[PDB]
Amino acid sequence: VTLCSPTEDDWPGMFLLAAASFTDFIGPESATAWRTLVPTDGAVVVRDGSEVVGMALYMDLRLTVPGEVVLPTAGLSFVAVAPTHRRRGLLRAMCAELHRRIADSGYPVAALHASEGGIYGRFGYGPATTLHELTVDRRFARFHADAPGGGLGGSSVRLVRPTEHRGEFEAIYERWRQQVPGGLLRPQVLWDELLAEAKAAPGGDRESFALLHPDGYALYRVDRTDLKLARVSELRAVTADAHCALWRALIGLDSMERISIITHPQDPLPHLLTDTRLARTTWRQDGLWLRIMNVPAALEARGYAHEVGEFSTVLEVSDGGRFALKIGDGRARCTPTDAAAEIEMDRDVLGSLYLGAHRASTLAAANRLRTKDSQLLRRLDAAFASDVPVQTAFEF
Amino acid sequence: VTLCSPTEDDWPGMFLLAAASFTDFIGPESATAWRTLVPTDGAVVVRDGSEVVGMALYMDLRLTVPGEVVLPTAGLSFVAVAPTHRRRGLLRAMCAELHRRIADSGYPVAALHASEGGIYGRFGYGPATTLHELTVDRRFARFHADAPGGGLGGSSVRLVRPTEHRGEFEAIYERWRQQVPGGLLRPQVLWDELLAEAKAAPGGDRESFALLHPDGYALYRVDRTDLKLARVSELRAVTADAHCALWRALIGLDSMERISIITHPQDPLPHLLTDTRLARTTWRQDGLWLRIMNVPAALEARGYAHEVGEFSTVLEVSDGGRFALKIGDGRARCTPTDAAAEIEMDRDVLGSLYLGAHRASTLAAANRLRTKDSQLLRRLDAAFASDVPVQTAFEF
Amino acid sequence: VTLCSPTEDDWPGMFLLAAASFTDFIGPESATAWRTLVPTDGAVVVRDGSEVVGMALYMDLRLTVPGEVVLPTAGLSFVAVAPTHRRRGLLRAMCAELHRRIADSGYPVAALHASEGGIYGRFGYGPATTLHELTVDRRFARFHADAPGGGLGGSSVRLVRPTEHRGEFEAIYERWRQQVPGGLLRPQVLWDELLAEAKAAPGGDRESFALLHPDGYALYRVDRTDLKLARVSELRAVTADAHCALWRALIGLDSMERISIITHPQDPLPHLLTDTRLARTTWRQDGLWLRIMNVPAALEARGYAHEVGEFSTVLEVSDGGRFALKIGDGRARCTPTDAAAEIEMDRDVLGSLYLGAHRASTLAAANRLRTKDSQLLRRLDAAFASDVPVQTAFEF
Amino acid sequence: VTLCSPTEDDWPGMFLLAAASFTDFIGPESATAWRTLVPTDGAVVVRDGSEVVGMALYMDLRLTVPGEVVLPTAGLSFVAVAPTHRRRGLLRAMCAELHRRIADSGYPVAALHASEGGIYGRFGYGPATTLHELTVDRRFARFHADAPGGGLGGSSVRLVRPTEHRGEFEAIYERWRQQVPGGLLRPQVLWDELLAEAKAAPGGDRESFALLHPDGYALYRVDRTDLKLARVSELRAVTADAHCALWRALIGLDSMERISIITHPQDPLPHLLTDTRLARTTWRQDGLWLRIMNVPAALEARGYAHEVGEFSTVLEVSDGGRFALKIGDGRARCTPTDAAAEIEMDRDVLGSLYLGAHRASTLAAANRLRTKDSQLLRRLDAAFASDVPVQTAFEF
Ligand SMILES: CN1CCC[C@H](CSc2nc(N)c3c4c(sc3n2)CCCC4)C1
Ligand SMILES: CN1CCC[C@H](CSc2nc(N)c3c4c(sc3n2)CCCC4)C1
Ligand SMILES: CN1CCC[C@H](CSc2nc(N)c3c4c(sc3n2)CCCC4)C1
Ligand SMILES: CN1CCC[C@H](CSc2nc(N)c3c4c(sc3n2)CCCC4)C1
Ligand SMILES: [Cl-]
Ligand SMILES: [Cl-]
Ligand SMILES: [Cl-]
Ligand SMILES: [Cl-]
Ligand SMILES: [Cl-]
Ligand SMILES: [Cl-]
Ligand SMILES: [Cl-]
Ligand SMILES: [Cl-]
Ligand SMILES: [Cl-]
Ligand SMILES: [Cl-]
Ligand SMILES: [Cl-]
Ligand SMILES: [Cl-]
Ligand code: NA
Ligand code: NA
Ligand code: NA
Ligand code: NA
Ligand code: NA
Ligand code: NA
Ligand code: NA
Ligand code: NA
Repeated sequence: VTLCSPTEDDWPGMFLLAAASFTDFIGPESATAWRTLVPTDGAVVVRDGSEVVGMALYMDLRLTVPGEVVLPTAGLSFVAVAPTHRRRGLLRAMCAELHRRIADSGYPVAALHASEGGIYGRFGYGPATTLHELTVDRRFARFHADAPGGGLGGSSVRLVRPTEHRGEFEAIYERWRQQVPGGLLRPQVLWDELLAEAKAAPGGDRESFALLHPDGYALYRVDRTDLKLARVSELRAVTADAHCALWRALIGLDSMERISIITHPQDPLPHLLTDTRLARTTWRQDGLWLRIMNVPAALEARGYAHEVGEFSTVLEVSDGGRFALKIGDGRARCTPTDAAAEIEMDRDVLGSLYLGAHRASTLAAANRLRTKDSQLLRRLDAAFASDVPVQTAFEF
Repeated sequence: VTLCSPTEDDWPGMFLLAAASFTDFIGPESATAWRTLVPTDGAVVVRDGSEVVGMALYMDLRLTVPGEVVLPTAGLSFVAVAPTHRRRGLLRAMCAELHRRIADSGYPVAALHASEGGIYGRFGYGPATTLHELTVDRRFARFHADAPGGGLGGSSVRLVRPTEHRGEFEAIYERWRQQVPGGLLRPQVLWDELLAEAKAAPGGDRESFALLHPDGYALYRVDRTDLKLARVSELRAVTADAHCALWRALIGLDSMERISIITHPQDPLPHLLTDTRLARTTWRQDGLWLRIMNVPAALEARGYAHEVGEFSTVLEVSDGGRFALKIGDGRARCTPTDAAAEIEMDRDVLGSLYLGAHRASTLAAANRLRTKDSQLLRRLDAAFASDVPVQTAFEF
Repeated sequence: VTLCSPTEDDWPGMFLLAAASFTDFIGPESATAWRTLVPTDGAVVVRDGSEVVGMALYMDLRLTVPGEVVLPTAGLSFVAVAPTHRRRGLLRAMCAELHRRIADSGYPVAALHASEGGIYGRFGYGPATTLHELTVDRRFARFHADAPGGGLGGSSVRLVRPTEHRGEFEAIYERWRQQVPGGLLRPQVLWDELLAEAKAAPGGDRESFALLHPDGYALYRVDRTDLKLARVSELRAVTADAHCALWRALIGLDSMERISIITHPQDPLPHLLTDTRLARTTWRQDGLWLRIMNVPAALEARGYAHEVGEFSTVLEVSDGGRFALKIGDGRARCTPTDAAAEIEMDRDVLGSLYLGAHRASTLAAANRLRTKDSQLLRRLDAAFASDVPVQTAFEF
Repeated sequence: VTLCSPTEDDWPGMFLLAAASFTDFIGPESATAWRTLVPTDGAVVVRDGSEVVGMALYMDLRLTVPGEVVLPTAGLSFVAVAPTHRRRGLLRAMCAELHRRIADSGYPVAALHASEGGIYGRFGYGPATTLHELTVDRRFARFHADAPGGGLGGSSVRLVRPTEHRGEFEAIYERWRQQVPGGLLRPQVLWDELLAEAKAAPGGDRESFALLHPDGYALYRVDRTDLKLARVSELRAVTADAHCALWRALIGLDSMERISIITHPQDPLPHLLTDTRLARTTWRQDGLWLRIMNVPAALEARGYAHEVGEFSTVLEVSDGGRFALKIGDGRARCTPTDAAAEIEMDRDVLGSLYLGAHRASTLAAANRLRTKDSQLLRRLDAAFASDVPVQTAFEF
């Protein structure tokens, strides 16, 4: 049992562990596309002593944070321990080695999507975005008098085949990901994968259709088994007009009873209808998780709310440094100090605060965040809050 | 078909319409207790066409709003139109008469709980609190190292019979309702009703138990049919210590698989556990609805966030006045003006903003709230935000 | 094992067998009310091995048949064989003795409701009415422009407590039962039972309400467990106006999702709506079963369609006689003959034809009814058809 | 937005709208077969803006009506409005243009299958056949002593592969469709489609088998998911012997618990068993809808019951003409008049009466059909009644 960067000969063993570990594993030809996002020395394997019994890697990603700032991000992925080798500390050893490499490579943050909620807190990852499933009973749905795009003249939305309008989807997504906290650059290979996944599979998913607006798109398909349910796989809108117009078209799917979408807690959709209750929250879960690799680099890189006045404090991250934190005019300066801490938190808590999805006050009430000053708590809440609601780009 | 204040002789007819309209109607002896909260001229009936075919009333309530300010509130209730008299405008006529009386009596706000989400927007009511059902699979639940009250020594929480500790529940609730936006004064007659509802009914609900802390209580009962589900009917905690201690006791119900509670979106419970995902959001719905009766009185009465700097704007409420709104040092001044509006919204939208449960930005994105200045939007968001999370007291 | 008319001392043993045999058995005090409808020598018991191991009886009923003719009817009821004494021919021996007594007493017909569909055919009983469950999704229900009672002015329907309007229900039912094939006289004791069953039971059924029109009523209650389902236990309307007005009131139960009723296949309700499909048939089953005791007496007693011209044929009932049947001007003459049969059928088939619920052609296609003349088949179809649709009065 | 006959270049756009509108859309190569039934100028499209946002067409069909008369029928089909273009009156404009063309082409009737029950009434279509799902628990099913084909000697029914006996199915169907009201000519291309749909699809439907009698056939397959359910897709029998023999074979599927079939309300199957209740009605819905294009042509073309004596009346169809209607010796004469109307009905009601599936009395009780003479109602009921039960051929 030793820990190594895999050679080309290790990858068949890694795909076998992948197929046994991940139910949503497409296969090796699809795995080739994703592999292009793994940098040299981005992967570790554990061999027994010989077959692959553990693996983990990161992908080179670009993450948008508040203030429309784009950070180089290490996307932790393809993490698996063989069922034959549980409770040997293989995950701890693989995560320690990858974090060393990620830190040394100069990534200010790492990110992942968690298969379970109890694993990644102890490695410094905090849940940073919230997935919100809305199910609309579209048979009762009437748009409010106030909702945009409810007048005479033609529709701005077109029903199209996804594959024939790739360029338009790419361009709209690129605009979206740059202006929204949680946005990820989507490289060409992941557009290849998305559009291949949009065709009908024999005994699998039904054909996907697209609703296309100049400033937004929705990809949807009828559910495999519930033929009265339309599942929106992806809706990206750059303007309120685009968002409302796309939902007018979706509510116009007269053969469906229900439209479902995985969106974010601040989706304005319920407020577009005369009955806000028709847009039902059916499911809620942690989305992207963040580990702040470099506390001062991360805190200085993002923008803060201009509304809160200039303030100074001392932040201690448990086994992650103590800093003089000065926040004013929407910017932070974060410098080493040995002055007494006014705020303490584990590294995972800072990750959860970083994109504005969780309030310092809420984490303080659970004692995940310690201070004796409630004024400082209000100030942190307001400063770290995101003006543009935090959203989730795509799973990896 | 005429509209009148009911006489004592009308009430049997009103209880018949009540029994046919409300599945949760206990009966006349329980209705006597609630009736003590209805002021003289608090009720309207429509006679045919002669029997009661329509009724509506308000109760005298006290509602806590941000800044720990307590407002006299008209609680709209017992609203019903006979199934024989639908689509005759009876609801519109009853609501118009009660709103006249509520306004003339000097109530700054009216409030209600909506049986459907599509009815009350057009009468100026906006959803102002959010109900959030959490279901905890307590078999997997482990408290985080950071969570309070996880050391040696005795437990501060006692398992007690509700009826023998009425005084302690009342005193804890009174502290709670005064410091939390959405808090309602609970009069003696509603404590009588709550504790009568806590005993086992033959062929009905199981016996209720209480977990009692000096600074909090939880009332719970095992579900009628799912004998592995404990339903928390009410948990009120004045400190984080009390909240955590009560949840340690609830997770200690070793014969249950699941604990369910109707709480609020900022409940810190998920952050008390090593796996935040174990506290699942199973249900989400509008709680209390507010109609702002007097815009300047309501806006001047509540506290605003001290963090946002002094700012001035002009707010138009659709058919509800135009005001010069100046917000600074956590207070608002709201005076008549004919100056050009910078913000427009229907009266229901203001109700939805008033306790801090909805962001101006979110309502703006649905065009329920119109402005050409995005800086003003950020300022409204921050100013109307509530430092203490908004919660829902009790249904009426 | 001997077969006897029960003495007063046998009835406790009969109530024990009743409680073990019938899940819907209320108890002895309710059984006293029903017993008043059992004539002297109306009951047989089998003693062992001495306790009651078998019982059967008939009640004196009045059944309306086509032409508004009311026949004395023996209502077979309370039929049970102990689980300890199956397959000893106890049912055959009890039915043979009761049929002897019913025939000798001068009843032209016997009737029953079958606990199973496979038992009573061999004793000469044929299913004669069809139960049809309609479930209306009332949220989508809009009345057609053509539907009666959709104008200005007051409602003719009142929401009332059943017990306070007994006289009106009785009078409407009496009019209904006299003009509808399948109608049964409902004696005072069964009105006592119906109205006692209309009150809420602790851990049982919810309170019943009534919708009252001068020419119709509906009794309904919210379902025990599905609180969005209203169950109409009984709707009796003497005019189309009354039927439509009552359904307008039922569709006005705005707190319900669904209204269910057990009605008949020709219920006009689907045709009152713009979408006939909203009135869904969820359940269909045989209602009343008839045994024709005296073929000539039964055939001469009912009215026939005036539209079909005079015709003569020879009908053989298997081990029930051969008759010259002459049908003209809506009357039949049925006299003994030894002339060759043109129509043959078992006695159960004649029961199924008698109230017009089944077509001779349909039974002929199953070979339950034999003839070599298809013209005679068309003539029988038309003659036995009922102008007023056959309905089911109440179970016994 | 203009309305045109599509060119060959429009059809890819029509197949895209088809795939997005119809979940049961096979694809373009199958669509080629159906297209052969669309006459020149049989199709309209709406272009925006230019893509297809609306389409509708009719197919040239042959419909059997009472008296074994075969009418040229316009089969309305492929009707779809893009979800982006709802509530622009596109359906009304397309239906108006197609009805103009259908009327001018000399079709006496149009027909369709309705995706929803609330759409087509306002365009003059009435539901004219009733689909009846029977589910038989075949484990309890015993054939009555009277049922045909229950003796010694060989079986007349063979278990065969559908594709190897196409000629026999075609010949039996051709006999069936000519003698049954609701029968449709099935062209070669739809036999091609039916038999391609009878083979097993990877991840789809299981292999179909056929039971073949000289005078009938049943096509059945085991359900995708419920492996104890056999679904009869089609049973056509020309004689009672064939119908019973096929059901003896179906009840002989000893590895199944349940047999389901979509049949008609007069299916004699329940009467073939000792327990009629085993043949359960699980589902009921409108089948074929008719619009009478030419009232006198349609009314004169069908046969009427010979049993009812000659009678004369005046029928007004709302905005469809007033006619002197004389019915005698199974024929109608229908001539223009300005004499006072004795019967009034919308055009959709006449469609519902035309094949005998609905009684004039039932529609009169809903006030869809107005007269002051109840004798005339009885006469219409009897005259329009169908001697051979109305059935549904195949969906389009
Ligand atoms: C499991 N996980 C759950 C959430 C969804 C997610 C989408 S599919 C996917 N995702 C990947 N990150 C990869 C990688 C492959 S192959 C593949 N496939 C080889 C080397 C690089 C990583 C799949
Ligand atoms: C329906 N509604 C749903 C939500 C829960 C709620 C609790 S029970 C209740 N509530 C009332 N407001 C009243 C009143 C009665 S009696 C009663 N009962 C007579 C006069 C005053 C109003 C019940
Ligand atoms: C079972 N059977 C199913 C269908 C419904 C039906 C209604 S309840 C009922 N019905 C009766 N016929 C009786 C009799 C009693 S007691 C009673 N109870 C004693 C002597 C006379 C007969 C009950
Ligand atoms: C939707 N609808 C529901 C009920 C069943 C029905 C059977 S499949 C079908 N049916 C058609 N009428 C057609 C047509 C095509 S393709 C096709 N396919 C192109 C031009 C002519 C019309 C399908
Ligand atoms: Cl990005
Ligand atoms: Cl580990
Ligand atoms: Cl809106
Ligand atoms: Cl308060
Ligand atoms: Cl109203
Ligand atoms: Cl914690
Ligand atoms: Cl009677
Ligand atoms: Cl027996
Ligand atoms: Cl109608
Ligand atoms: Cl035909
Ligand atoms: Cl339209
Ligand atoms: Cl038979
Ligand atoms: Na965050
Ligand atoms: Na999200
Ligand atoms: Na609020
Ligand atoms: Na709440
Ligand atoms: Na009958
Ligand atoms: Na019936
Ligand atoms: Na018909
Ligand atoms: Na049919």
